[PDB]
Amino acid sequence: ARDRSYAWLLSWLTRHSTRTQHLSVETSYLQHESGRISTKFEFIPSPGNHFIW
Amino acid sequence: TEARIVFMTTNYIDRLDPALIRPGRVDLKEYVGYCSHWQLTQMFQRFYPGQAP
Repeated sequence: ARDRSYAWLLSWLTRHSTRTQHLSVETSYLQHESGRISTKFEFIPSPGNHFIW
Repeated sequence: TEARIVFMTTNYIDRLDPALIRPGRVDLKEYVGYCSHWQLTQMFQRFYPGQAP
């Protein structure tokens, strides 16, 4: 976790996770193009062993 | 962050640095002073409902 590569790889894993069913939640605010901001629910794979293709 | 409303209050406005309160950091400054005749009338009417004006 001491390298920015960790952040980049974590983001790429969160995006490309196929249909992984061992995720964990992550709450954030997304500013819509309309001008207001609403809650954004993003799922990151929870700790464990996951398989990709 | 956008979509944010900030309310600031003070009792000595002269003690606020002008850079802190400028048109874009504080868009509206209002002076809430002592009572006026109409204000006293309204307070009396609200505290004692039913009495003659």
